[PDB]
This record gives sequence, structure tokens and C-alpha cells, in this order.
Amino acid sequence: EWRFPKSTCPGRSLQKMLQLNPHRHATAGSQAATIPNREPFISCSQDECRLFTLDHDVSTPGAYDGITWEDRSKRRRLVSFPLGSELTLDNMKVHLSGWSGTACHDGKEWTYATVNGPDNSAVMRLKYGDQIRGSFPSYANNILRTQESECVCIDGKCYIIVIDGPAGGTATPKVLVTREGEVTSEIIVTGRNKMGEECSCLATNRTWIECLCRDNAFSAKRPIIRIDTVAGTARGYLMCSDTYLDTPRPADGSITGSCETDGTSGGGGVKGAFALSRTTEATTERFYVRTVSSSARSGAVFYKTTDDPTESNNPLTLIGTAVGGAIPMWYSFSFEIPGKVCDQTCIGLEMGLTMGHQLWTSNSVAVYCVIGDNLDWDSTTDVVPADIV
Amino acid sequence: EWRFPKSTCPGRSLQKMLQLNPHRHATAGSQAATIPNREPFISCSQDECRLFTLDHDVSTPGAYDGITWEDRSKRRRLVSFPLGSELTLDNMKVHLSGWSGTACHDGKEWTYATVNGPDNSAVMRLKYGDQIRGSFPSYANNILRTQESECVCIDGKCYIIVIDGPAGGTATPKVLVTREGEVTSEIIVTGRNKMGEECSCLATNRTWIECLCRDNAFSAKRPIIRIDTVAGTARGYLMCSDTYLDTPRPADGSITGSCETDGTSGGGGVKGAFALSRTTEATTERFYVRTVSSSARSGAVFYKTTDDPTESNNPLTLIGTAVGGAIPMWYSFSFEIPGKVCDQTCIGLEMGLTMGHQLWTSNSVAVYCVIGDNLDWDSTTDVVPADIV
Amino acid sequence: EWRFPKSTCPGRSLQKMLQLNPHRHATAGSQAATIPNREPFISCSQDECRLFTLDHDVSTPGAYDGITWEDRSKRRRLVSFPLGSELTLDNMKVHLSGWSGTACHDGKEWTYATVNGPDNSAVMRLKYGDQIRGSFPSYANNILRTQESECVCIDGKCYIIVIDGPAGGTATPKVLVTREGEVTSEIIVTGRNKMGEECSCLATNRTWIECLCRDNAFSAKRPIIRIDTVAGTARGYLMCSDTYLDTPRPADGSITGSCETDGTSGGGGVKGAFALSRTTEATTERFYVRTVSSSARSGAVFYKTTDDPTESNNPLTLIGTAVGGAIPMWYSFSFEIPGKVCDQTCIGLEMGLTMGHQLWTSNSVAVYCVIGDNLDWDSTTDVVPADIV
Amino acid sequence: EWRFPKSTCPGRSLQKMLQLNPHRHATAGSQAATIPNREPFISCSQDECRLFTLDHDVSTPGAYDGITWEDRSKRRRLVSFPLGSELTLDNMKVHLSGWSGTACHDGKEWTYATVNGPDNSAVMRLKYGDQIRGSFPSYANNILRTQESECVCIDGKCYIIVIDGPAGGTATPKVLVTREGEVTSEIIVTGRNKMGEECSCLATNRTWIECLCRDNAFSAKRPIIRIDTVAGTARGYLMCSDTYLDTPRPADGSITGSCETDGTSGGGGVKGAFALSRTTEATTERFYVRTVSSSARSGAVFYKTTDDPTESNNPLTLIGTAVGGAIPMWYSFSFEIPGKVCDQTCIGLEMGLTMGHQLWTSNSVAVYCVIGDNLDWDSTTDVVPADIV
Ligand SMILES: CC(=O)N[C@H]1[C@H]([C@H](O)[C@H](O)CO)OC(C(=O)O)=C[C@@H]1NC(=N)N
Ligand SMILES: CC(=O)N[C@H]1[C@H]([C@H](O)[C@H](O)CO)OC(C(=O)O)=C[C@@H]1NC(=N)N
Ligand SMILES: CC(=O)N[C@H]1[C@H]([C@H](O)[C@H](O)CO)OC(C(=O)O)=C[C@@H]1NC(=N)N
Ligand SMILES: CC(=O)N[C@H]1[C@H]([C@H](O)[C@H](O)CO)OC(C(=O)O)=C[C@@H]1NC(=N)N
Ligand SMILES: *[C@@H]1O[C@H](CO)[C@@H](O)[C@H](O)[C@H]1NC(C)=O
Ligand SMILES: *[C@@H]1O[C@H](CO)[C@@H](O)[C@H](O)[C@H]1NC(C)=O
Ligand SMILES: *[C@@H]1O[C@H](CO)[C@@H](O)[C@H](O)[C@H]1NC(C)=O
Ligand SMILES: *[C@@H]1O[C@H](CO)[C@@H](O)[C@H](O)[C@H]1NC(C)=O
Ligand SMILES: [Ca+2]
Ligand SMILES: [Ca+2]
Ligand SMILES: [Ca+2]
Ligand SMILES: [Ca+2]
Repeated sequence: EWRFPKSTCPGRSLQKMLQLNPHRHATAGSQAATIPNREPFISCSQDECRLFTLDHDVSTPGAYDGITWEDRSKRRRLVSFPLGSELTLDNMKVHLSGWSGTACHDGKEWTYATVNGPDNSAVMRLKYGDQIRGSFPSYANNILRTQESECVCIDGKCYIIVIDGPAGGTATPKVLVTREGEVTSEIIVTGRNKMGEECSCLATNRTWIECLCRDNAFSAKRPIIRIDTVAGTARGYLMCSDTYLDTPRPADGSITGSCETDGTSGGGGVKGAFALSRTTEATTERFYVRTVSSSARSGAVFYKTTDDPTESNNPLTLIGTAVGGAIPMWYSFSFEIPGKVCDQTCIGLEMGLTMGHQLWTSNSVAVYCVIGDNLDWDSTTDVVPADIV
Repeated sequence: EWRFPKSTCPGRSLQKMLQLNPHRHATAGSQAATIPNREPFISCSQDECRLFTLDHDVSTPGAYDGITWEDRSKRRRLVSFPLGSELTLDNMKVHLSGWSGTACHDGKEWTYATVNGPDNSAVMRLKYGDQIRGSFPSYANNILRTQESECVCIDGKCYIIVIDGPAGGTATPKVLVTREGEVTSEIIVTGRNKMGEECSCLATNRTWIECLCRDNAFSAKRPIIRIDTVAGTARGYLMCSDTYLDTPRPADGSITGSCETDGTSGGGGVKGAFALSRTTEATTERFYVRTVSSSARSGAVFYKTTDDPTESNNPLTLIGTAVGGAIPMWYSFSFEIPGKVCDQTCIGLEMGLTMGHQLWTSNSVAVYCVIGDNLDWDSTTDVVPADIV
Repeated sequence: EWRFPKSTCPGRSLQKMLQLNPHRHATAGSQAATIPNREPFISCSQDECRLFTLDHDVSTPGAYDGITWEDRSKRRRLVSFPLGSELTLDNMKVHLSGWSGTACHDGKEWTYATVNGPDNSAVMRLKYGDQIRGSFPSYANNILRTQESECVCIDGKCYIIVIDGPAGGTATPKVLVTREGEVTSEIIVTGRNKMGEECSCLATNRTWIECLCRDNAFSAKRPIIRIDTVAGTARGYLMCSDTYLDTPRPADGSITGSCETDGTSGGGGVKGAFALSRTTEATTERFYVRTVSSSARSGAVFYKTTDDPTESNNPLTLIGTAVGGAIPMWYSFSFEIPGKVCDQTCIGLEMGLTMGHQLWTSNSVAVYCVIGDNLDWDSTTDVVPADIV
Repeated sequence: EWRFPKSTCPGRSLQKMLQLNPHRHATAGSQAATIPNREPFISCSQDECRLFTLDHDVSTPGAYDGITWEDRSKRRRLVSFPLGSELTLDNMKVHLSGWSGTACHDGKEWTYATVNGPDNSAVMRLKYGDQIRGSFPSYANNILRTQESECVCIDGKCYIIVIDGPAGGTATPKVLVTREGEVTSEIIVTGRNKMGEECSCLATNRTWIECLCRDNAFSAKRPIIRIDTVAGTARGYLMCSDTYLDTPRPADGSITGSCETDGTSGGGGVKGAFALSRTTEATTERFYVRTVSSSARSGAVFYKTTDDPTESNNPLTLIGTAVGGAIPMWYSFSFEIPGKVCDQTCIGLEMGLTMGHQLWTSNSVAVYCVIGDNLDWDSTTDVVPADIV
């Protein structure tokens, strides 16, 4: 009936699943209406996985596709594609207008959520199946926004992290608890709770959820939020590892002080992601990604650890380079593929494609999952934005 | 088994669901065969919602798409798209030839209905699943025509409003009662019954239906038709509110006389729409739309009331502007999304796009549903018809 | 379980269902890969109807589409589209290579059949679901060929009419009886059996089938074949009505002699069609089509009769003109839409489109079904082949 | 429940099913995004058959499609199409990145497998439904590679042949045994086991599998591998027939020595295929293909035999020419269509299309299945690569 976390399929590394690269098909002579997009993620039911993303109400090639750099507009929508369908106009399914999104399947129906509206009075609407069942208005009136990756559903309840407030200062996250799309509860995040954008969330055992977030203002360490679904509580932490996962970031281990010390830099950031191995009682291994560059959104390197990331300052263990340092790599996202016997967690990579500042912008999506013993291959796009018609 | 009205999901305002905007993809360089269309509406089964519309047997760009301004021809068909699919040639499904349409799902099968034929001897055909099960010929031999929005099915019977007669004079509506597409009964509309085109209809409780119509000849007040499905009767009224909902219209409250007094103007009009909150016994709130302009089809403003619209001349309560006054806005339509626990009513807006008189004509469709506490955002198209190839 | 004929939904005329017109989308500026085709027909399961046709392994516009006039080649295939999908490359489903075809659903699985091979040694292959279960080689080694419309399945057995032999002389038809695609029996057609191409077949009651065919060599009267599925016998007749249904044809009633007298002309012909009303015991009304012109394939006129067409020379009763005489109209085909409570028979019209002799050739398909009391409207294409890119 | 081999539908020859030819639609004026590809094959579940192939992350026409000659890159993916859908961008479904592939359905879920990674450290990943359940790293670190045709699933276990090692020397094949995508066992191939690439495999009775392979280094005779699924053993043989099936090859019967003697030539080769008739206990007839030319990959000729191909040096019996000798014909592949009453085996032909060395490269796929008594027709492409835009 209801979705719930199982023990994960055994795996000791990350290996490539597939890649979607729609703008390979937007060159001279081509015959495709491709969908430029940003903030992609993947979410799955027991029947099918789907690639979700935020579009701009336009295809490429096309005269209007110059707006695709914008973060927020009346044009953007949360859309999705069956996973493995290329990202073309006829394959696209529109779910909700809005410019920040999340989605997750509870075992019976999809929940889709987007934020729509002006910056100072936006509203999250939650769609359950075909009906808008939930509505959650901005509480700090400064760009209400959510995960840009899948939410987590356990035992008929879904858990969504939202944040509202300045990009350059304190902004308090909230855990929304939904039931058939209705917001039935808000959970206050205690502990280290002054930031936490764009969380990538995965269940760590049968009843707990762990989210890896972005602190855009205070620290190059990523915030971590843990949710106890039985107690209905949430606590924020700062990831303690010397291997800082945000971009931009200082040299590894150079932040002086306790685990929860911000550091002197910390402005700016990017959505990050992780994967894991777990039994029904505990997570036994974690897998992390960060950029190759400590200053630009370029490259992707995988790491792993068997320590608790909220307690240990130990450096992470290098897995290898999944995207070379010369290749733009922007957001990454966590997701889980449910199975009848075991679950599997994965990391998707937003390989960015752009003609430049305030010009055409989109991506290619590469997917790696927890399986095997060594990284198999790195990913490239072989798309030159200059070649896009 | 059979569809029947449930209590609606709680909601105190209208908030945006999604928007379809196919002709964003018909610009120079684009690679899409988009479907120009008019009189769109949405109807849902428990499985899926669908966007229905009347096409012209052509795509845009294309050499033949200059006929898309015509109301009636041998080219038009009732077609549909899964809701959320963009309106392209490969996504389209053709149901019936004809130039006035409606459709509704009874819980087991779709009923589709169109009027086909010459102006003076048209015929409504009703398709149930894959078979044409019903046929209803013109009774006044002057453009038989129907709702251009979904019909209402209760307990295995579907209710369709048709009208026949002059656009500028008395034309008597009829309620057709269908069972598996067969017209089993005609219900005579008593009361105020001299006009009533293009009705948008919703169940007001377990057994009654209310339709909001267009009087093209006599009044800027909209006619309202109520159907008692148990008694098998229908009665027409004139909406009494000072906030007149048709276009063109005089200043609010300036019509002198009783609730049912026409007023001195009243020629012309446009299809209108409403939404509601209801329990199984009674409607508890109504939501209305009208244009911003009192003379042109431009803009869309939402209103609400807890009064009976056939009894109260009280002004409606402003919700806010859903489409700015500088933006063409033509038809609007009511529809209902059925759910397993509650139903939800919505209003769709036909945001018109045209190069001018007897030139290319189509639209974008924005959808708002009853949910939340304040209007979230207004809608735009950002399509300039001059840019369409 | 198994498909079997029910009493037909009540109806006293033919009225338009829909029309497919893919080459409206093949004009300058258009963005569609349309499928040029000939010999279309429709066949239905209880789930969906499908438009079948014979393609040429090409789309229009395209450099190779000049071969679309050919009757037989290694390029042609039996393909199909969900009924209501427009005839584009991405909507097409390929079933079998070959240049003469038929298909019918027995209640459990589709049977598809085509003839493939050279003129002097062609082979019919029969596909049941996904497997080729049947094979029937040419028996006269002179263009084995079949109905170009749906076969008829009763009680798990399907009935297919095939013919082999000269187009200008005696060619003996055979009734093939199939079970899960395997040819289990050949039925010898007795009586008037020297011709009978391209039969359109419908059940006339619970256990009998009637086929309306084309005599390409001897007569402007159409041959009729009746099959008794219980006895497993078939007998050929000549339609006796003064209203001769083939093209070309002499003036009505001018053939002198008995019902089975050929007449002095009779060379050439075209596939024809009929529809009917029936109970479980007997057919009570028949509906026929023929061209407007007695010499060219142009126009379509509907007729009806309550007489036995193998016994009565009475003229048929005019219903009206479904396609005007200035409009090319080639093949027509019979088909039946099964229902849970009643069945419905229909006639489809191949409205031909061509640039001329040995040039680009395709069609538009208009569908009329037995319902109502008067013909609703005639059909046009509004496609000028000169405009096709 | 689980898939297992049944007796095959009776048939004594090979006859054409269908052909897919997407690049007929890539000519001047055409409107299709076609998918250039190589190493196609077909695999079926009880619900549907699917055409699998290895793409290049590009469509034709398009600026990037010049890489389509490459064997291995970071661009290639195992993709599939419902069998009968033409090979266009919107019809394509991406399963796994990689440049050597196989897939097979066990009765419950699809298993997909590809090899990804650099030549010296590639990794096979196995996807079961939506999850990557298996991982198998290169064991000789010299281009791990697999069948390029469907694997065989019996009683919940699937059997995949892999090889690793030099293309010009000894390379040891391994039989991988999978259960829900997990590699549970490796079976050592005994006997003649120094080569065996690109095996086409079919069950020969209820419990045994026979694979027809390519020896790229030692012999023009094809290796044959038999798997006993009950004992869990595999043994390699050399096909003994004087009618040598590989290309290039010496004159028939001119290899001097025993059945297992290599011969003095033997360098180079091509993937080959066979089909069969079987009961639940034994194979009763085998059908083989080879090229017309003994030196180039051109043409296709069918043969048959009732002898054991590992024991008899008897020449095979000619069936006839399926593709004329002037037409390029590259890989061929075995596959089986499961049925409820009987199974059917088939051979697909990769009819190659290329502009030349290190230029655009793709194919057309023709399918022949075991049915009937004589070959019905040969196949052509009528695609001139010079005409491709
Ligand atoms: C709601 C919103 O606009 N979110 C922004 C996000 C945001 O600016 C930062 O996290 C600071 O708050 O940054 C960026 C980014 O690329 O850094 C993309 C996101 N765009 C979208 N999700 N449409
Ligand atoms: C059957 C028919 O032609 N209905 C007309 C409708 C009609 O003219 C008026 O209501 C007056 O009767 O007006 C208009 C309109 O835009 O005002 C569109 C509709 N077009 C279509 N439904 N095709
Ligand atoms: C097998 C075959 O070629 N059948 C022909 C058919 C035939 O020539 C006549 O009936 C005389 O035998 O005529 C014509 C026609 O338009 O008259 C189309 C059919 N074309 C196809 N079914 N491909
Ligand atoms: C893994 C790999 O590259 N396999 C090659 C294959 C291989 O080179 C030979 O068998 C020698 O080992 O040959 C060829 C070929 O056309 O001969 C295509 C295959 N290409 C692909 N399967 N992508
Ligand atoms: C999951 O982990 C948390 C934190 O360690 C623990 O409190 C909880 O009991 C665990 N749940 C189960 C079902 O073991
Ligand atoms: C619905 O409302 C009508 C009008 O007020 C009323 O007559 C009828 O009884 C109501 N139906 C139910 C089931 O309460
Ligand atoms: C169908 O009609 C035929 C011919 O009139 C007749 O012989 C047969 O009995 C009828 N079948 C049934 C079931 O009535
Ligand atoms: C299948 O054939 C093999 C080899 O001849 C034989 O050993 C085995 O017993 C056969 N299986 C069955 C089920 O007959
Ligand atoms: Ca930061
Ligand atoms: Ca009015
Ligand atoms: Ca004739
Ligand atoms: Ca060799």
C-alpha cells in the first residue's frame, strides 16, 4: 500500500545509469522541439520513474528561448517526462505553474508542489493526483522556495522542506507534512536552523529522513536536517567533514573551530546531493558529490564515508571524478528508486549548458546509482552552446 | 461506479493550477506543429483530466491556418489532449466532427457531443465510448449549439444544455438527459427562459445542477439555469447581483428594476464561468469571473459571494485580477475534478491570440481552482501574434 | 470472452462521426511528418478502434514520396493508428510488410493479415498478437489479394475473403477460416463465384456474414457473398438492385436479364461498402454507398433498402449526397464498432488526393455511422495537392 | 509466472514479418528526427515486443550525427522502441548508457544490460525494471562486451554471454546467470572456448540454450555454445557444416581437418543468427543466415538443416536469398516471440546504410520468422545515403 523505506540493494560505489541530453538535437538541420530547462530532478513510483524539471513555456530552437536564464517568471512550470524519454515538446507533461518545485509518490498518488506568485507574496500549491489539495502561503514574504528535488513519503505522509527569507541572510526552513496533498502539520527545525535551501532528502532507515542542503549565506559546509517521522521533530546540523561540499569553498579543513562553526567566507552556494546504503535500522555508508573547482560550478567528484556526517570532521574518501573539471556542472539531486525487494539511491547531475550571462540556459542530466565497487566512467555532454540554433 | 457529486475540498479563493500555451512554440526557427483552436474546456474522469477544444483541421505554422477565425465549417472537430500535454499535432485526439461541443464522463465511459451540419439543419451527435449512440436534430433550424464546456453526469445520467434560434432574439434552451449517449428525455426550462447560450454547469449538491449562461440579446446579467435531477425539472433565472458578469455591460448596479429586469442594453455577450464550495446538501460559496473591461473581451477579475445569485442584488466581493486589463481574455469555463475523498471546482480562461479580424485566431488556457485564501498570481501569455510564423 | 454479433444500436440513417485529414498539415511552413497512404480501413476491439492503412515507408513532405501511387512494392506495410490520432510518423504502428491487408479482433487478440511477395508467388501471412501464426500461399499465382477492410470474427473464428487470378477475368474467391491466426479451413464459395475482390463484410445476425464485393471484369452489379458460420458454407450472389453500386456503371436499371445477368459492360470497378441494422436473427435495413459519377471515382451518395439485395431488383431509396460530385472519392469500407449493449455499423470513405498519374497519392478518411433519421452534412477535404510540399 | 520455453509454432521456412526503415524519413523536405543506430535487436515480453539498439545521442538530420560510425564512446546508450514504432526521437526510450548491450524479459520484469567505461576497465551494469541491480567488471581489461541480441530467461534466471580480451586473439567467454538483475553465478565455458563474440541465443528445449557466435580471430566456422540450465554448465563447439556462416570465409567445405579445426584463414567476422523449430524435449530443425558475399558484408541467404550442427559436416539446405548481394547487410540477430500456446523464433537483419569510412552510419531492420513452407520475398531499403540531409 503506502510507500516506506526498505533496506537498500547492496552496493559500494556509484556507477552510471543513463544520461539525457536533449539539446544534442537542437543543431542546424535538426527536426526536434527540445525543452530548455533548469533545476531537474527525478522521482519514482513503483510503476515508473519520471524526470521532473522547471521549464520556460518554450522550446529550442525558437524565438522566445532567450528567457531561459531567468529564475522566476510567469512562464515557468513544473513539467515531467517518463524517465528515458528525451526532453521534447511532445513527451512533456505539465503539472503546475511555478518556479520552485518538488514531487514525490506516496504509493498511491503523486504529490506535486510548486511555488507561484510574486517574490513578496508567493504561494506553494500542492497537487495530489489531479486536484490541488494543499496551499501554503509565504511566511517571510521573501521568495518562498523549496527543494528542487523529490520529497520523501513514508506511511502515507510526505515531507517537504521549504524556506523563506533573504538569500544573503538568515532564512528559517520548515518541514511541511502532507497527507493527500493537504498540509497537515508544520515541523519546526531546531538546532542549527538559520539556513538550508534546496535540500536533497533521503530516508536513512525505516522512520528517519536526512536532508543535505545549501547555506547560501554563512558557510561552505552544507547544512544537514534530520527528521524523525515518529516523533514528528526535525533538527538542523552543519556537516562537519573537512571535505566541504559547497561551491564556492575554502581549502579543505581550513575552517577553524567546532563542527558547527560557519567559517569566515560562506557566501553563495549550489544545490548538492548524496546517496547512501541503509538497512531498516541505520545508514551504513554515505556517498557525496561536490564540484572539482572550489570557486566555480565545474566538474563533479564523488566521495564516500561510513562516519556520521554531523559528528566527524574526518575527510571523506575519494571515489573519483564523475565529470571533468573543464565541464560545467551545476545542481545535483538525490533520489530513490523503490523496488519490491530492495530500494536504491542515486545522484543526478545537472550538466549546465549556456551561451552566457542572461542568454540561453539549459542542461544535460547524468545519473549515477549506488552499485558495484568502482566508478565506471565519467560523463560529458559534447554539446557546444554556440551550435544551438 | 457511477459518478456523483461529493462535498468539495475546502478552499476560500482561486489559485493558479497550470497554463497551456502551445503557440509559444510557433515562432521562427521552432520545430512544432501546434494546434490553433477556440472554445477550449476541460473535463475529467477519475483517471485523467483532458483538455477539449474545437480545432480547424490544421496546424500552425501552416498554409491553411488562416481559416482559424471561423465559427462554423466542415473542417472543425471536437478534439482533446491529456491535461498537461501541450497542444501539438501528435498529442491530439479527434472525437467528432462539428463546431459546437461538450463532453463529460459518467464514471464508466466518456460522452462526447458536437453539433455538425449547415446552420439551418444541424444535428447533435452523441458518442459514448467509441459508438455514436445519440442523435438530436435542430428544433428551431437556426444554429443548434451547446455549452462549449463539460456537461454534468449524476448517477448514470448526463445533462447537456442546448439552444437553437436567433443570436439576436429569443432562443429557447433545452436540457437533454442522456444515458450511455442516448437522449432519453428533454427537460423544458421554465421561468426566465428566452435565452441562455454556452452554459457553464456545476452540481450544487448531491442532486441539483446550476448553469451560468450567456444572454446574447437581452441583458448584461447572466441567465442561471437550475436542474433538479430527482424531479427532472429545470428553471431559468437571471443573476441579480449588481456586479454584472457579461461583456459588454453597463456600470454596476445601473440596471433599474427587479432582479429579472433585462435592462436597456444587453446585446452581445461572451461565455462566462463560475466555481463553488458545496457540501452534499448545499452550495456554501460561489466564485465568479468577468472581464476587466466593460466593453471589450479583455482582462479577468475574480469575485465571490455567499448569497444566492438568483435572489440577491448585493455586489459581489472582489478577489482580484487574474488577467490584466491589457490582455485579451475571451471565453471562460467551469469544470470539476473528481476525487476519491472530495471534489474540486475550477475556472479555465481562454486567453485569446489573434492577428485581427478574419485572420489567424487561437488561445492560451490558464486554469484556476478553488483552494487557499488569496489569489496567488495573475496570468500572461507573452505571445505576440505578429511573431507566429 | 469471444466477440460475437449483437443487435445493432437503433438508427435509420447515416450521420458523420469524424474525419482524418493528415495532409492538411503538409503545406509550406508546416512542421509535420504526415503518412501518405491508400486502402485505409477501420477495425475495433472492445477497448479501442484503430485506423489501418497501407503505407509506402515514407512521409510527406519528403524526397521519396513520389512512389505513393504504386499498388505493390517491397516498401508497403500494413500500419495502424489509434482512431482519432492524426496520421503522422510518430503515431504510426507497423504490423506487417505487404501490399494487401485486413485485420480484425476476436475478443482476445488482433489478427493482422497481409499479402507479401512477387505478383506470381505472393504469400498471405497472418499475425495473431505478436506472432506470425498463419501462412497461406498464392493458389492461382496471379496477385493473391484480400479485402482492404476488416475481417469478421465470430466465436473465436475469423473469416477472411481472399482472391487470386486475373484482374480482367475469372478469379475465384475463397473464405479462409482462422483460429488464433492459423488457417484452419478454406470454405469454397459456391453459386455466382467468378469474381469478388475487396469485400466489405458485416455480420447479418448471430451466425451469418454478408460481404459486398467488386467484380472487376464482368459486371457493374456488385457481387455479394454470404457465409453461414454454423454450417461452414459460403455462396456468391449478384446484387440485383437497379441501383448499380460499382463505378464505372451503365444507367440504373438498364442491364437486361435476370438478377444474375452480368450486363454487356462491367470492366473495371472500385471497392464498395455498406452498413446495416440487425437483430440477433435478421438484418432489417441496409445502407449503401456509390459514387456520384457513373464513370469516374468522384462523389459519394448514400442509399438504403429493407429488401433482400440478392432477390429484389427494386431501386434503392436515396438518403443523400455525402461527398459532392466534384470531389474525388475512391474506396469505401464497412466496419463495426462493438459495444457492451449494442453494436454499430459504419461506412468510411477514402477521399482521394493526388497530383496525377504516377505522382503523389494519398487520401482523407471520412466516417459515417448508422444513427439518427437524416443525413447531417456532406464532407470535403479542402486540400489542394498542388499545395503539398 | 516465470518465462520458460514452449514448443514452437509449426513452420518449415522463413517468411517476412515487417521492416523498420527510419531514414526513409531523413531526406530533403522531411520533418522527422530519425535515430541513427547500430547493433539493433528485438526482445519480447508476453505483452509487447521491443526493438532495442545502441544510439549515439543524436538524431538525423543534425549537425552532430557524423559520429555514428564509432563503436564506443560516452555518447552511446541502449535505447528501445515498441516494435512497429518507427525509430524517431519521440518514440525512443533510453535504458542505460553504454556501447554493448543485451536485454530480456523473465516473465515479470525487463533485464537490461550494457557495458560502459573505457576500453581497459569497462563495467557491465544490469538494470532490473527501474533499478541497477547488477554490476560485473571487466575481467581481462580489454573491451568487455556482450551479445548485441537478447539474452535468454528460463524459470526466473537469465543467461547472458560476455567476452573480454583481444579482438585478434584468444578471448574467453563467460555465461553470466542473473536473478532480478543480480549476477548470482558465472558459468565457465568448457570445450572449444577460445573465442565467441556477439552470441545469438535461443532455447533448444525446456532446459537447454544454444548460442551461435562470432570467432573474430581463428575461424570462418561459427562457435556454438550450449548451456544446460539444470546442471549449470556450458560447453563450446565449432559449427561443423561445410556451409561456413561467417564473413569473410573461404569456399564451402575447403577447410581441411576435423569438425573443430580452425582453418588457415579466419580473421575478422560478423555477428550471425539462427532460428529453430523445437518441441519441449528437442530441436527438430535449424534455420541459418549468412551473407551472399564470402568477403564483404553484403546480401543475406537463408539455409536450414535437421542435423546437429556440432556433429555433422553436411552442407546446409538452401532456402533462398532474403537480401540481394548488391545490398549491404551487416549484423543479424536471433529472437523469440513468446505466446500463450506456442513460441516462435525469428531472425532480424541489420541492413546497413553508410556514407563511408568514418562517416554517417545506421541501418534498416528487416524481420523474418519461422512459418510457412517457402521464402516469400527478399528485402530492400531504397535508401541512398547520399540523399540523407
Ligand atoms: C526560487 C529561486 O529563484 N531559486 C534559485 C536559487 C536561489 O536564488 C538561491 O538559492 C538563493 O536563494 O539559485 C539558483 C542558482 O542557480 O544558484 C536557481 C534557483 N532558481 C529556481 N529554483 N527557479
Ligand atoms: C455555434 C457558434 O457559432 N457559436 C459561436 C458563438 C455564437 O455566435 C454566439 O453565442 C451567438 O449565438 O459566438 C462566438 C463568440 O466568440 O462570441 C463563438 C462561438 N463559435 C463556436 N462555438 N464555433
Ligand atoms: C493487390 C492490388 O494491387 N490491389 C489493387 C486493386 C487491383 O488492382 C484491382 O482490384 C484489380 O485486381 O486496384 C486498386 C484500385 O485503386 O483500383 C488498388 C489496389 N491496390 C492495393 N490493394 N495495394
Ligand atoms: C564492443 C565493440 O566495440 N563491439 C564491436 C565489434 C568488435 O569490434 C568486434 O567484435 C571485435 O571484438 O565489431 C563491430 C563490427 O561491426 O564488426 C561492432 C561492434 N560495436 C559495438 N558493439 N558498439
Ligand atoms: C532510525 O534512526 C534513528 C536515529 O538513529 C533512531 O532513533 C530510530 O530508532 C531508527 N528507526 C528504526 C526503525 O530503527
Ligand atoms: C439540493 O438543493 C436543492 C435546492 O436547495 C434541494 O431542493 C435538494 O433537496 C438538495 N439535495 C439534497 C440531496 O440535499
Ligand atoms: C441468420 O440468418 C440466416 C439466413 O437467413 C439463418 O439461416 C440463420 O438461422 C440466422 N441465424 C440465427 C441465429 O437466427
Ligand atoms: C534438452 O536437451 C538436452 C540435450 O539433448 C537434454 O540433455 C535434456 O534432457 C533436454 N531437456 C528436456 C527437458 O528434455
Ligand atoms: Ca555556502
Ligand atoms: Ca448580453
Ligand atoms: Ca465492375
Ligand atoms: Ca571469423
